Amino acid sequence: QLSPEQLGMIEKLVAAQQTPWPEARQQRFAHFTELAIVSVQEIVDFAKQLPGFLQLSREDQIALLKTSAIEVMLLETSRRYNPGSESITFLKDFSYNREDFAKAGLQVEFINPIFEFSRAMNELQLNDAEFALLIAISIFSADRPNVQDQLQVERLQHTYVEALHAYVSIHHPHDRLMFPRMLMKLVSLRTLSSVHSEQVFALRLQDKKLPPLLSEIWDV
Amino acid sequence: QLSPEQLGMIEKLVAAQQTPWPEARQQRFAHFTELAIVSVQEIVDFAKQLPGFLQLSREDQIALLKTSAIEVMLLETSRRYNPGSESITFLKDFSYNREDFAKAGLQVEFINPIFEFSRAMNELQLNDAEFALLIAISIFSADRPNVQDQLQVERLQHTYVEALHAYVSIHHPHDRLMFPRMLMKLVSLRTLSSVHSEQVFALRLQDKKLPPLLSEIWDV
Amino acid sequence: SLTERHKILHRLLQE
Amino acid sequence: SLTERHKILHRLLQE
Ligand SMILES: O=C(O)Cc1cccc(OCCCN(Cc2cccc(C(F)(F)F)c2Cl)CC(c2ccccc2)c2ccccc2)c1
Ligand SMILES: O=C(O)Cc1cccc(OCCCN(Cc2cccc(C(F)(F)F)c2Cl)CC(c2ccccc2)c2ccccc2)c1
Repeated sequence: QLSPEQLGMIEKLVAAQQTPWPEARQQRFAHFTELAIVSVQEIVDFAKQLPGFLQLSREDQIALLKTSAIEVMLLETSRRYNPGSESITFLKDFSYNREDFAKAGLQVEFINPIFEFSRAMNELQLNDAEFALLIAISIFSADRPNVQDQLQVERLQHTYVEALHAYVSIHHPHDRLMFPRMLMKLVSLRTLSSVHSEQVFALRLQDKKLPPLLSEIWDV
Repeated sequence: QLSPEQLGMIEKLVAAQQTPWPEARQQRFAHFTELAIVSVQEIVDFAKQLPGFLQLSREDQIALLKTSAIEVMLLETSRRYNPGSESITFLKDFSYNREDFAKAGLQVEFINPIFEFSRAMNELQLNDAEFALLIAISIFSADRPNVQDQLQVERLQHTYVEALHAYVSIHHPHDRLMFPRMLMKLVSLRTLSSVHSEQVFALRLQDKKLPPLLSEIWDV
Repeated sequence: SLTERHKILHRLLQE
Repeated sequence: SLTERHKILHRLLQE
């Protein structure tokens, strides 16, 4: 049963979320890495709006954002996926398909799981509330490396879990599998994070440079 | 509400689950790798008893078992963890602490997350039914590499999810967070699987040889 | 196939 | 600390 406090919290989260494309290969890469920077900036802005987040130590904020950023970017990307054209649209105007990503020099091993995830997420047909809560739940993962106040992180995570459960019970009143199905996507996101670290590793083999913000959160 | 069919299925799963320790370092390693072989054999025997499993293609059986084996081994290990002595007991008689594992040549980066997981799992106090269902749910992961009948794998997984939800509602009638908390451990298991692939990689740098069964499922 | 590359697991499954 | 090693993220958080 969705409480007034939960309703108000979810609505607030939803409300909080409301180089040119043409070496030539590396102009595409610069365009994409620049869009990724925009996503990371938005992730940080949203995190700061999450109840409980700014009360964690700044070090715990950084610990959580360092490793959740790729997962939240993947969630945000899934949300922008167009099943009919099999494309993903960034900043409302920039639409891209698998070939576009390959042309930027990204590996097939990276591209294909992200498209497969995006397609599986699309079948779920999550709305803005469900995406917002799942992003919150991904951010408040107590098992991230270097988290100090694991108890508080876990406590926070559970309040978002409980809100998602109650919300989904109104959105999907005859399908009790929707709630766990959503949660189970967080499992796929963990595997995808390791696919991502493999792409980051390959970029440095190729002497392909991540811009400073991206390098800071992802380079070893 | 737990149905008679679900009750009978869970009971069946539960019922289905009912070299010496002293280079000298490598005798410890041989002892541990041999215990791991016993666990893998048990995992395969249990999988064959899971409703739906043997109706998948043999290739899909192998796809699911190849990548779930480490996760199921980790679940089984968590279940054998003794919080008071901070030890893990294998085959009822062989008990080991962190130092014992380090002495076998296993990396600290491997040992410490497994102990941290085991401790977090222990706090949940899962019973035989909950472990059995979570193992089933881990095995029936449609997103594993090289799975053909993803729809059928997912369909199966959901029946175990629904059984766990109903069971936990009887086991934990006043705590609606227990069910999702259990599911969320599957997320940690995915990260741990990548910690494991890093240990496997380090063993081959060290020219340390996995026995044939272990080499077959894990070596690249 | 995975099957051809996993003989021991395959045998365990066939038992 | 993580903080000292993540200047840009730290600045974004401080804003
Ligand atoms: O649209 C908006 O509002 C802002 C927004 C939201 C979400 C994403 C976004 O830009 C992403 C640009 C595409 N991209 C860049 C990228 C992301 C993560 C890591 C890397 C790097 F490590 F390789 F550098 C890169 Cl280059 C890639 C994109 C992708 C989608 C589909 C297939 C392959 C790659 C992606 C990858 C991971 C996570 C999210 C997107 C802007
Ligand atoms: O007790 C039983 O009934 C049978 C049983 C059940 C579960 C596990 C088990 O034996 C595991 C022996 C300990 N072990 C071996 C190992 C497992 C996985 C990979 C590797 C390798 F790749 F490195 F080779 C090894 Cl050596 C290690 C054990 C562990 C526990 C705690 C800290 C560090 C390591 C472990 C690791 C991963 C998964 C499960 C256990 C017998």
